[PDB]
Amino acid sequence: KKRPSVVYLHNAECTGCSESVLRTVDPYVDELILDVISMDYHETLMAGAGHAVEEALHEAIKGDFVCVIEGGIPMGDGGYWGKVGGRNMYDICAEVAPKAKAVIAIGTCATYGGVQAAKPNPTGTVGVNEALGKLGVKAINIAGCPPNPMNFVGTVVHLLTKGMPELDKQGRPVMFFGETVHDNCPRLKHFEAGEFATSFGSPEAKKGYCLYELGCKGPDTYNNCPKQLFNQVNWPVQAGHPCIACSEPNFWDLYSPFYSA
Amino acid sequence: NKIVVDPITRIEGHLRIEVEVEGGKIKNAWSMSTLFRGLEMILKGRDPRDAQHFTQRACGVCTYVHALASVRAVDNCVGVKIPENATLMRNLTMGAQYMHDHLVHFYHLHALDWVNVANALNADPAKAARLANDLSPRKTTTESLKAVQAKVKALVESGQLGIFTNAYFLGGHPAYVLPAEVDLIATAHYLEALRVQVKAARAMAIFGAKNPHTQFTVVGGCTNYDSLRPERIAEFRKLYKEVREFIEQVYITDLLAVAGFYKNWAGIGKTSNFLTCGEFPTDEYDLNSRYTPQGVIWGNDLSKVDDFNPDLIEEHVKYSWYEGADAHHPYKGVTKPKWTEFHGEDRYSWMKAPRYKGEAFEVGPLASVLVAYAKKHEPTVKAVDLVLKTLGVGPEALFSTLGRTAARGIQCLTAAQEVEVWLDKLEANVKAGKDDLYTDWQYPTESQGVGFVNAPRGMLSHWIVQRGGKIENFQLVVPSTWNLGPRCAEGKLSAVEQALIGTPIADPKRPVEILRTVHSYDPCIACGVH
Ligand code: SF4
Ligand code: SF4
Ligand code: FCO
Ligand code: F3S
Ligand SMILES: [O-][O-]
Ligand SMILES: [Mg+2]
Ligand code: NI
Ligand SMILES: [S]
Ligand SMILES: [S]
Repeated sequence: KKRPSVVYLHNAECTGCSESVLRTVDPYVDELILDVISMDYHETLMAGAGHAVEEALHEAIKGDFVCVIEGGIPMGDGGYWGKVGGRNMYDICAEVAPKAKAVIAIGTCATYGGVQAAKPNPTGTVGVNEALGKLGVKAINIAGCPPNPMNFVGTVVHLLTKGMPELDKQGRPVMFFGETVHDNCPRLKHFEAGEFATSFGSPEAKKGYCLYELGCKGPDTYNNCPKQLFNQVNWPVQAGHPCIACSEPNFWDLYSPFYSA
Repeated sequence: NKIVVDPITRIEGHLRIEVEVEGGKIKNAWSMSTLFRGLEMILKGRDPRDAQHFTQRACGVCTYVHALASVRAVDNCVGVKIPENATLMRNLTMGAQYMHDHLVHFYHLHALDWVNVANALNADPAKAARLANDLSPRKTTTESLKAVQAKVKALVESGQLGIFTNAYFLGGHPAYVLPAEVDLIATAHYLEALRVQVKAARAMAIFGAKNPHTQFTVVGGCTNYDSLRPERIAEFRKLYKEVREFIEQVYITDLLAVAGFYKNWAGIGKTSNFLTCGEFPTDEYDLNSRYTPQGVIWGNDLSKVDDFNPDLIEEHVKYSWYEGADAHHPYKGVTKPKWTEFHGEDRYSWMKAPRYKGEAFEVGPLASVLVAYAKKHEPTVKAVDLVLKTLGVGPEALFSTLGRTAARGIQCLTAAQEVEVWLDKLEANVKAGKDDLYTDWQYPTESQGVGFVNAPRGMLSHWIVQRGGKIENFQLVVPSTWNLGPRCAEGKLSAVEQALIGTPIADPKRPVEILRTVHSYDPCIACGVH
């Protein structure tokens, strides 16, 4: 019973956040769950099903554990829009989250509400701190759609060894979310010089000019994409596409249309 | 006698299975999807160019595929012809997705229905290694299998089983019949595949910007000029070869090995109608230009393949949580949610019920492999013949849960084999100074368009109606909607509901037989409902 216990809940989500975790390197996911933590509940991966895993969750939340929540929590009209084993997702989270030693909201859905919370939000979905704040829950927000695997795993490690990290106003760990994408973008020199691509097929785009005039929201977006990269190889702007602000609260409505400034 | 499995694990999303049992076999079934998000409602009135970004978030497991379907639908309603390099790049990215998706499904989502990890501790490792060496061309040592055994041991002795907690196979289970040596090999490969999948997703990100959730497509083509550098192309190539070798040498051989011990599953989970739109086109306006072909098979009959006709699609809601009971072709799709509780008014799911000419169909790898086999697609013919000769069965064995599982492996293989072709073409184009990725386009005053994608789970289609550069209607009909949706207004069971009838249940408290059939469809509930 040596490794720290982690309980991982899936709510209103696309599971892209769970997948991003599988992309972790140093440690790799096998090292993470065999040597670093004990993954005591995770629906995507577990061998048993039905009643057997619900019993596992019941036992696990009696101990000292960290709670990880993926996806938004539907609260519209009583919250029946999302159910697991007959239970509304709100009730599951309300039971589990307040018991944890610490809670992590992974992905923009869990932090701020995400894609389903975009207008007109038919399920009345909200984020973790908005749903469970009255119960005393104060979650660390790992934002992104999905976040960089290093921002999640780095945060778990930090929690295990150093404690609660310092957060910004939106609950994001300052050690990862302290600067905008734009501050660290290799195309910053073009932006300041006024060197923009005006269409995706122009010589300027082929030359790698700044994408600001094609919609890029880097200047308003807090994340570490340019320096960290994804999958150790790439990131949106390097691949010629504007940033769509995926780590910002309400980005779906506040930063679209995506292809205009 | 009622059995309920909720939650179904090792899938994407929120599924509940209810079954009726009599004499130890399933006599009726209900496929119940229990999360609704409403992406179609959110899309209404928005900019068509935003669509691919919202719809990609339909699902993060089959990432990319909804963005593809959306730019294909908007490309289509606008009449643009994207350049050859965009077509090549998009096909390459889809190939990498097939490679990544099917690997993770077999080992990490499906295998635990067949493999008793705990029994791996009873394996003689030297004997397991020798068996490993008979199964595949790469060399395995006794020592590496001992290490794996040691890792499983630390886990069990720690008392923290983690994801193995309360497994159906703990304390023995009459339906798990693998010899300990095979359980050990499968477990070792399960762990190895966790590292291999990381390489498949990296390959994808070289063109796709990132995984999960790519960011390189636009209406009119692609944006990723950076990936056109010899260096980037060479880096894709090297990762692509490693993942391909693992698929060829470990995945496929593991699949046949395990299947061999479950030959009886060739008589379980039979279904009848199959369809696919095909994938990997040379001509974005002609399904018959596709590397894997479009086609429709009626009632298990492989001698006659009809042409896919998208005019024949209608989605039903009589048994789902939506208003009323009318069915609509997707250009006139309606999304009006209305909850009534489990079985209230007999309604039991947030999925609509897609029907083709009024009939229920199965889509996905088996369906895709059957059509290509019927049409004499040579790569598929060779792969199928190998499975069949290896298992000692005729083609009739394919119409089953065992066949559905084998077909996923074949689909993975035929895609991986072709990827090198598209890559060489892209490279040759670039070397010759042809580096176009984008074509300019303009909105018609008013138009409609449709994008067809054969995703790893099957036939995907996005349907747009736009006026003045604004979305008037945008509907998704997705492979798991077909496979796992509920009954239609005619009361016809869906592929998965029908596949479950007849299923034998050894232990009602641990009904692994239900998981085996459900997992063979590779369910995705966020996809199915959106
Ligand atoms: S934050 Fe994005 S990737 Fe994560 S669950 Fe939500 S939609 Fe999916
Ligand atoms: S491409 Fe985007 S993030 Fe980079 S400099 Fe331009 S506006 Fe800033
Ligand atoms: N593959 C996949 Fe996802 C489903 N079902 C889609 O489209
Ligand atoms: S879209 Fe998201 S992944 Fe980074 S580049 Fe922008 S924050
Ligand atoms: O996963 O679709
Ligand atoms: Mg739909
Ligand atoms: Ni999916
Ligand atoms: S959000
Ligand atoms: S676009």
